[PDB]
Amino acid sequence: PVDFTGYWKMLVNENFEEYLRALDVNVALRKIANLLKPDKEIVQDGDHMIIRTLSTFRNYIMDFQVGKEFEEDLTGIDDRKCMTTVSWDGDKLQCVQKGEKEGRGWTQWIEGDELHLEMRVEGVVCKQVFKKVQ
Ligand SMILES: CCCCCCCCCCCCCCCC(=O)O
Repeated sequence: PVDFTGYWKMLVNENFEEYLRALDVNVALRKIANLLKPDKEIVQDGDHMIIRTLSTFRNYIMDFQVGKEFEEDLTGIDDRKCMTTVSWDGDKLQCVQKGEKEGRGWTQWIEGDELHLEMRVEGVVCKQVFKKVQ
């Protein structure tokens, strides 16, 4: 129902260190991750979506079909594998990442001209907000 396509620049990033710590990311990697302001480059055609999380250190690329569970390879983040499902909850996207860590997933939605992302794991919540450049 909503087209997320766009190049979205980071405005807000709250509790990212704590989120990474809960994924057992080591001190050195967390240190460099502190230097980052990752952006989102999204291309969508209906339920087919590509979400590229772009940073000067490393990118993380998702390419999936909404509604279809898949094996997600989190190489570059925590190098884990999850059984992951992204679903439409109205105009919002809900992602559950089944695997080692409890409560791992995210929710993505647009409010006005802002892209909102809430990342979760083990009760930790990281809030990110992005905007296209007008
Ligand atoms: C570990 C340092 C690398 C950090 C650079 C990439 C940041 C990725 C953050 C975790 C994965 C984000 C998943 C994106 C989901 C979404 O945007 O809908």
